[PDB]
Amino acid sequence: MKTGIHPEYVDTTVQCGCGHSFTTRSTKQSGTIVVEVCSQCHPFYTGRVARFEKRYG
Amino acid sequence: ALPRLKQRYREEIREALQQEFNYANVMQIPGVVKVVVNMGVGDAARDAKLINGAINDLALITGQKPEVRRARKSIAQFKLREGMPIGARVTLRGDRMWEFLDRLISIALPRIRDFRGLSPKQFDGTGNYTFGLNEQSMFHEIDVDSIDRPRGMDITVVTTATNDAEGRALLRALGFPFKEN
Amino acid sequence: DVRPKITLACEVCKHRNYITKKNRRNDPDRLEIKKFCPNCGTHQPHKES
Amino acid sequence: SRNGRDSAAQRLGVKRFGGQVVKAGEILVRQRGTHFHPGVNVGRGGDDTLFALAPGAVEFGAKRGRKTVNIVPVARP
Amino acid sequence: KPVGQNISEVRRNARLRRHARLRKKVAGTAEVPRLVVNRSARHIHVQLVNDLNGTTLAAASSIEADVRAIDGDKKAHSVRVGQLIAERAKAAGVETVVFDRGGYTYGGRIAALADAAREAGLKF
RNA sequence: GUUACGGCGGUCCAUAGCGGCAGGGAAACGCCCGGUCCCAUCCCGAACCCGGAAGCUAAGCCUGCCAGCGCCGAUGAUACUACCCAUCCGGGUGGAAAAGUAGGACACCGCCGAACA
RNA sequence: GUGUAAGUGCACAAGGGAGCUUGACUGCGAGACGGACAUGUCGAGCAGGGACGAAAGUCGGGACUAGUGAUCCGGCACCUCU
Repeated sequence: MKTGIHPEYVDTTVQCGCGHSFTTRSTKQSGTIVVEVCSQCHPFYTGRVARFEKRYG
Repeated sequence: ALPRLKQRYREEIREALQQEFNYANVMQIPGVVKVVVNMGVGDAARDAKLINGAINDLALITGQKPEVRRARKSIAQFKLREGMPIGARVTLRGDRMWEFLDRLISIALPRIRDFRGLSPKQFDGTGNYTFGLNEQSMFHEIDVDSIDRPRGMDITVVTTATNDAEGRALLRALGFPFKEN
Repeated sequence: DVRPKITLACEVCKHRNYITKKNRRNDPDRLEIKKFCPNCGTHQPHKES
Repeated sequence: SRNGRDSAAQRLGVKRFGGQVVKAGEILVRQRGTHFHPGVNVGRGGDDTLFALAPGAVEFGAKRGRKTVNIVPVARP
Repeated sequence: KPVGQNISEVRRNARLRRHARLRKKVAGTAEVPRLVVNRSARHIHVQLVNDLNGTTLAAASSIEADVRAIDGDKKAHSVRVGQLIAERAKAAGVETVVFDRGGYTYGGRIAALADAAREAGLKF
């Protein structure tokens, strides 16, 4: 592994809207990473005649 | 320690595929081989700085320094000449592959605006899937205030599978947000 | 012109000479190459004149 | 008429044929490409010229699909 | 039925091709035979080939039980194999050889065994 | 001496190749596990290199069978041709194709080494 | 595809890539090709001092065949000549 050709790595807690502490390495130096949406909370992972009847019936 | 996607594939995805297709020998189980992210600038033929911006974007998102692809043919409609940088490329294998796959599937894809799923029809014979993004803002490894111009990708996932059906089965078991056809 | 015949003498006296040509715009600076010198029986570098 | 220009003849071809005895250094063929390849005791020059490396008799053989020229060390009396 | 070639095909074909490409300049004679090495992941083998007659004067390998008994690493096995081929050539009367690396990189086990043959009395 | 074994070579380098079907892992041959050490990527331990053997003959490898595709290929005759006759036409003596056909062909030989005797 | 016409070659690569380098050497040269002559061309090998290579080895410019001008006269550098 070449020392000076790639950026840094650090164990960061990835946060979603569900409230999950995700202790895994990342490159962001915030210490704890917060995201609004992820797979745990995403929705994907989780006639004119009628209008006449509404208007007049 | 083992990446969670790799651990999951080792434990339950393998047995799922074995039950689904009933392979004669243990080493017919289709697995991921490598991931290649291609970012062809094209417009870099005028200014080199576009290739450098692409280099930084790829290095940030994947995590390793990307390789510049030379133009192997001269063309006049695109005023192309042999040898100038045209696009970058990264080959991801092993642990870095698995990490990147986890990041993309669980973070990047849901961050896509009005995301409706990726068509499961993009395989080609051997079940090597390849889709393409239009920008790089879905990844938070980059900074929106830092970026200035969109740069799409071509992520291709080459697998050990022999057929398109096996490849789509493996990708769906992995957690790919396919559409339904 | 372009590719003029150029003269490179041995660095250590004797003014021993080899000749050759080069692009005077690709290599505007004086050429320096190491070559056999007959009298010394040795390999010294030669400075373009 | 534009035409009328030609180059000199180069006198290429085979100089010693099969069975001819030759001395070392003797030119065997004069060719442009490697129509004949060097065999045993046969060298190749700067202009793809074949010559003898040892005395003997010329022998034309084929090696792996290429025509080759070799020298056979004729027995000493 | 796999779609393309296996990695074993790529490796084997490439190794045979790049052994052939170096056999151009290296060929063995009666007094100067060609010492060709074949290396696997588990073993290493050497022979002494007189290319004019297509025979083998001497041979050695890590298959032999006497060299298998050593507990050293793969490099140690290669070193001992080099010693065996060196003394078998000494018993064979061959003094000078030409090292044929068999299409593998001259490093690691192969370099260790070639060195081992060298300081054991084979000038090459 | 033998074995569905591994290497190193050959032959006017396919009669050998390719394709299909059926098999196998004793030692070997591999795939395989990992990147701590030598070493490596114009990025990637994918490859090279190193360290090991949990699993596997699914591939490679090799074994047997298919003329299927390619490949080799006569004899005869003919084209052509040297010489000689012949006023032209043509003929005599000698040499003799290519294409095609009968057919051959799913290689053969050599030297070491494994396991067995 | 091989810098460049065409041809003969080159996939074993002579085609593409990378590291080091200056043999795009000095004294020579058995034997030859081609030739009216003058020109021209190939060349193993020896010595010196080197480059690359673990080593065997290869290197006296470029895949090959064009890219050129005799003699006279004069210039420049060196020589243990006069």
